[PDB]
Amino acid sequence: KLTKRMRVIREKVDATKQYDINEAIALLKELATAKFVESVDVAVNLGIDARKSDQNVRGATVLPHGTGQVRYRNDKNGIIHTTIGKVDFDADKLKENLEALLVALKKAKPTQAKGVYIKKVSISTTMGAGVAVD
Amino acid sequence: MQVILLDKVANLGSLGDQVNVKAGYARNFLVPQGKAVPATKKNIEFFEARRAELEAKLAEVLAAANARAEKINALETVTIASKAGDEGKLFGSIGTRDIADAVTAAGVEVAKSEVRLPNGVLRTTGEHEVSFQVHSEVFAKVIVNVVAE
Amino acid sequence: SRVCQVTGKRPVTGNNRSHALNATKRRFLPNLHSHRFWVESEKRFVTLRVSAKGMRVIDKKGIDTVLAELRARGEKY
RNA sequence: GCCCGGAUAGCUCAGUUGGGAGAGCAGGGGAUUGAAAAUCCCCGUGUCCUUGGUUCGAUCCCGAGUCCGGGCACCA
RNA sequence: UGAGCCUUGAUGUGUAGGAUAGGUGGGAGGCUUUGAAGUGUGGACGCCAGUCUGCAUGGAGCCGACCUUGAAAUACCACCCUUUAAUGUUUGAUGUUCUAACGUUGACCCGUAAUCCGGGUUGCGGACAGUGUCUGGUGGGUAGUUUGACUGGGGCGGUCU
RNA sequence: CCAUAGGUUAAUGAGGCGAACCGGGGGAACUGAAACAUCUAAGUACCCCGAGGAAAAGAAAUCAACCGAGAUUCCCCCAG
Ligand SMILES: [Mg+2]
Ligand SMILES: [Mg+2]
Ligand SMILES: [Mg+2]
Ligand SMILES: [Mg+2]
Repeated sequence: KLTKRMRVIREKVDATKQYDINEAIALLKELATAKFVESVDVAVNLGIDARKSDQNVRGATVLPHGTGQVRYRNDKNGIIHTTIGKVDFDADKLKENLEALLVALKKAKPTQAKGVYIKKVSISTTMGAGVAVD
Repeated sequence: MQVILLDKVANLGSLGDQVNVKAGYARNFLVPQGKAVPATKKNIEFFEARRAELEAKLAEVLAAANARAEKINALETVTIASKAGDEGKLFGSIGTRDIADAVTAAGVEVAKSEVRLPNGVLRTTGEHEVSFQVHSEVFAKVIVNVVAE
Repeated sequence: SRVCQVTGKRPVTGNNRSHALNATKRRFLPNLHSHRFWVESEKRFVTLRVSAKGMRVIDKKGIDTVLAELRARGEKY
């Protein structure tokens, strides 16, 4: 069951509380623990009720830092999971990488979407815990 | 309400605490019998200036109550006589009043607030164990006898 | 008479505005309640017919100040 | 105007947070009996209110509409 | 005791498919001597095919690339879903005990030559009852009013643009 | 127990009447709306309490508008 690798991961990440990007991307920099290069992943339990048909979103985004053109489509649970490059990329550039993702996410806000558009955004690597972004 | 404890309260704390107590609890119980005082700055400074002599009187009162418990435990010569019927049936009842009268005739003018009894009131002839609460921590036990005179 | 002994709150008169704005005279009465207060400075229990506001006023000022104001303005308790 | 419920075989109603359309009663035929009834066996149902969408598939999961109801709201 | 929320578990059986295919996205490396394939042992669920869990020894072995599929492996990671269990946390329903608010049109004492009242002792009840503010329902008990015109009289019928 | 309640005495003051005016506590309806309920009558009539030669109010937590005024009360405009 639980192993030393997993208990040190949960010792490194205290996901019960929220974090800001400035130090949370440094938390991802220090969570990079694998023999092979990992890819940064971001999941938002976004507020659109894709269970409503008309609230579905299809979009695209070209990223300056590369991975550089990525696509995304909302699932039934209403959660966006996207990867926007490798883990060895610098924290600063990854910040504006997810910021470009975020603005491309806001530009497609459906008029039927009622409530908080972005319930929460979390970032996690291949073998890392989810750190909230503020 | 913010109130300042004057005594060891069961759940609030010890002598001297700014505790947020309900208005009814403070007004109707804590304040009337000296156990707490409102958190007025005048009272707060007046209490913090003279605080050290309060635990002195508290300690001597506690010691006196502990001594009283041993005294009433050692007395243990309590008899109440009442005209009762056969089969060990008491016509009336022996209450805290009669208990206090007997312990007044035995020891020193023991009141009827400290005396405690179980749900029953010993409506039958026999020897019963009577509980006494001289203080909040004091538990005293007394042996009594009843005569069917 | 329904008069708060601390604040002097008396029953006032107003209207009962209906949905059609019909107005009928009505009376607002103070939330008066007889209460026994432990006056420590004389070791007594003073009974006052006081409203809830007046009881809260006694709470803030202290019973001694309220009784001082009373016996200053008459109105023996 | 708001909220909720209901529409499924001739009738009455189940049906699952989607993987095949049910069950009684009715009907028909057969069996039993001298005959009938009651029991027994077999048979055959459906725009699943409609329409669009989701889905690999919809009675279901929505969007929209029809009708039936229940409660509330309603000072050109 | 419900219910919300957090955290850990279990949780997923139509068809080919190896067989109890949850959804999405990332993704063959990861599990492992600090006990792997196994071997006897108690159960949970169950579609009776099986999955998960405790204990005993083991001292490095194990997972996949493929047949299929709407959907891929079920190696793993993150979010979440249906259900259920546990901890923690939050509000909510009762139920029980207590006395100190409050009630007392129970008893006794006193003011007092007093079936009022007030104070005291005490019993019972007790955070109930009752009252104040606000609020849904009911409310000819009470109050203010309306209940058209034309018309071979009025009413009835008819009519009114 | 103390005390307090209560009692007695002494001193001081008040009671009641009165026209209008004034402050306050309550407060209609007829009527108008060509009916009537919001509204009007109207805070009027009336009841009650309180005073004085007057009463009330009164020295800005007021106005104004970037210039300024400077307590309260009353009259004429503003202005139907
Ligand atoms: Mg009538
Ligand atoms: Mg009239
Ligand atoms: Mg006519
Ligand atoms: Mg009129």
